[PDB]
Amino acid sequence: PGPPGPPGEKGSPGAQGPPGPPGPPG
Amino acid sequence: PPGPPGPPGEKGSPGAQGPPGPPGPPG
Amino acid sequence: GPPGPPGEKGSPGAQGPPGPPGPPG
Repeated sequence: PGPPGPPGEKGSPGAQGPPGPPGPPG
Repeated sequence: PPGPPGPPGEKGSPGAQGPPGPPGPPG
Repeated sequence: GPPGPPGEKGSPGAQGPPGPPGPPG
């Protein structure tokens, strides 16, 4: 047969995680 | 002879979402 | 000949970065 095709593109980068919780009272 | 090269591979899976950020500072 | 088979699946994307710090308390 023909040779295999080229490797696929790298996946999309993941989104940044959510903001952290509000800090404690001071 | 051999045929032409195959089609491109599938795009990779998306990366995971990052973790939650740190707790904020004290008031 | 038959055309070649598809290429291998791409690598996964990188995990996203950690989130921003939360607001002050």
